[PDB]
Amino acid sequence: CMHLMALHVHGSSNPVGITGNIDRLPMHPYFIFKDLITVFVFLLIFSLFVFYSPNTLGHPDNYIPGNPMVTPPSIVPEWYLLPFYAILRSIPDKLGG
Amino acid sequence: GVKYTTLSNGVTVATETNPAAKTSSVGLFFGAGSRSEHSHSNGISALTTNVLASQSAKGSLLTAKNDREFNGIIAQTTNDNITEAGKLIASIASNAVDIVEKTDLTKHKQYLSAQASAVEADPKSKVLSHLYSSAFQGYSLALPTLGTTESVENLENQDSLRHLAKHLVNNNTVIAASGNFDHDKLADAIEANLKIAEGVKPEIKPASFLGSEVRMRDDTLPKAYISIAVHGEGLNSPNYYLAKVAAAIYGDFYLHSTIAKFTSPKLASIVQEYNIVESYNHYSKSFSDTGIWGYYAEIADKFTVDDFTHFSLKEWNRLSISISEAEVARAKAQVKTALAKELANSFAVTSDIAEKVLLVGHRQSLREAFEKIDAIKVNDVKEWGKSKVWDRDIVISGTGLIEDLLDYNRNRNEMAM
Ligand SMILES: Cc1cccc2c(-c3cc(C(F)(F)F)ccc3F)nn(Cc3nnn(C)n3)c12
Repeated sequence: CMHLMALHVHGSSNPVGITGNIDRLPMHPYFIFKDLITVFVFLLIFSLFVFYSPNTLGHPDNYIPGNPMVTPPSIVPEWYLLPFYAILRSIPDKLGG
Repeated sequence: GVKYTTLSNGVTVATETNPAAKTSSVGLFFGAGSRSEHSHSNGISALTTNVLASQSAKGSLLTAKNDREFNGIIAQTTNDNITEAGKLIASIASNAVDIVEKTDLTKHKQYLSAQASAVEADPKSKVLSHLYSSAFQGYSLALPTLGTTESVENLENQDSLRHLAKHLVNNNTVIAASGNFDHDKLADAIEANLKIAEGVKPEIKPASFLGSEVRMRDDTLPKAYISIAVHGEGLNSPNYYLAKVAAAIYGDFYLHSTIAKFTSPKLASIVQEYNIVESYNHYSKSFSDTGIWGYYAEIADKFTVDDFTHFSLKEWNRLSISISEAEVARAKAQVKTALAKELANSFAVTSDIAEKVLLVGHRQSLREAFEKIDAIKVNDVKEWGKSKVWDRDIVISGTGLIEDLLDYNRNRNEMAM
C-alpha cells in the first residue's frame, strides 16, 4: 500500500520517458482490461505449472524428511534466490559474503 | 391562410398570410445548402446568396438565410409594401446569373470569411458546428453551413454560377411569405416578374450518423464547452415532435438565472449540489432526413466536466425507465410554447415555411402540431428513448478546458446500465 501511494503521488511513467500529462486515460476500462489480459495469461501459465509440471521449479530433495545428520550433495536455494546465493558463494569471507 | 399557389412553372408560392402580423416578409429559397456542396466549393451556396442579398433594395430589408439544407434570400417590409418586396426578389432571381457574372466577390468573400471565423470564435457555434460535422464525417452534411476560410478564398464566379444553374431551378425553388396581405396579389406580382430556368430537383446528397468524438482542448478559455448528442429524428420523421418533447424533458439551465434554483428538470437540481455546470441546453436539431438529439453545455470549472457528463447522461437513461408523467406533461407544454414562439415573427415563419416546403413537401400548422404532441403518452416517449437513446452511439464535441472531459468509452458507457 505504501508503494502504491508513493506511486500515486507522482503517477506512473511511460515507455517514451516523457510527461504523461499531455495524454492520460482513466485506468478503467482500458488499463483494467489490459490488467485482465495479463492476469489471465499469468493464470494460464500458472495453471500449466501447477497442474502439469508443479515440481520442476522446486527441488526434489525437499521431499526427503530433513535430518541434520545427513547432508545433501548440493545445498542450493530455489531458482530465484540463485543469483544472490551465487554472490554469497563467490565472496570468501562469510561477513563479506 | 396557409394556402399554396403553383405558378405556370413549377414554383410553389407558400404564404402564411395572417391578420394582426406586425410586419410582413417574402423570401425565395432554393434547396442547396452546405449539404449540396463539396469541400472544394464549400461555402459557395452562402457566398452566392450573400451576393444576391447584397443587391440594392427599394426600402426593403434583404437578408440571406443560410442553412445546411436550404438557402435563399428573404425580404422584410411593412404589410402595405409586400408586393414591391415580392417583385424585388423576382428581379433578383431572374437577374441572378447576370448579377453574379459582373459581381466582384472579393468584398463578399471577405464578409463570408469574417462570418466563418466569427463562428469559430464563438464557442457554442464552434462546438455545435463541430458536433454536426463529427456525426456526419465523410459526407457533405459535415460541411459548415457558411463554409471555412481556406475554402472561401478559392471560390470564383464560375463556382457560384455553376451552383446557381444547378440549384436555382423551378423544381428546386420555393417562395415563402407571411404577413397581413392578400395571397393572390402577391402570387400575381411574382408570376409577372419571376423568370428562372427549368431543371430537375438535385438529388439530396445522403448522409449517415457516425458516433465519434472531436476534442479541441483550449486551455486559454475560461470555461469548458461541450455538446453530446445522438442520431435524433429529423424532419419527415413521425417522431420529429417526439424528439423535441424528449429534449424539453431536460430543457435548459443557466446557473446565474433567478429560475435556476426553482426549475423543474431533474438534472437542474442535481447539478446545483456542486454548481457543476454554468449553463446547458437540450435541443433536437433536425435536417431533411437526419436529426441530432442531445445537449450543449458550458462548464466554468475545470474539475467538474466529467461529473456533468456522468449526471447528464445518467439522466438520459431515465427516458427509457422511470420517466414521470409530470415531466412528459411539462415537456409537451414547453415544446408547444417553444414551437409557437418560433413562429411569432413573420421572418421566422417565412424561413420555417420555406424549409418544410422544400425538405418535406408539406407543412403542419400549430393546430396539427398541438394535436400530435397532445397525443404523446409516456409510453411513446419511453419507446422512443429505447430506440434513439438507450445504448445508442453518441457524438461528442468540446473546445475549452476539455482536459477533464473523460474519453469516449466512459461517456458512451454511461448511455446504458
Ligand atoms: C536451500 C538454501 C541454500 C542456500 C541458501 C538459501 C536461501 C537464501 C536465503 C536468503 C534470505 F536471507 F533472503 F533468506 C538469502 C540468500 C539465499 F541463498 N534460501 N534457501 C531456501 C530457499 N531458496 N528459495 N526459497 C524460496 N527458499 C537456501
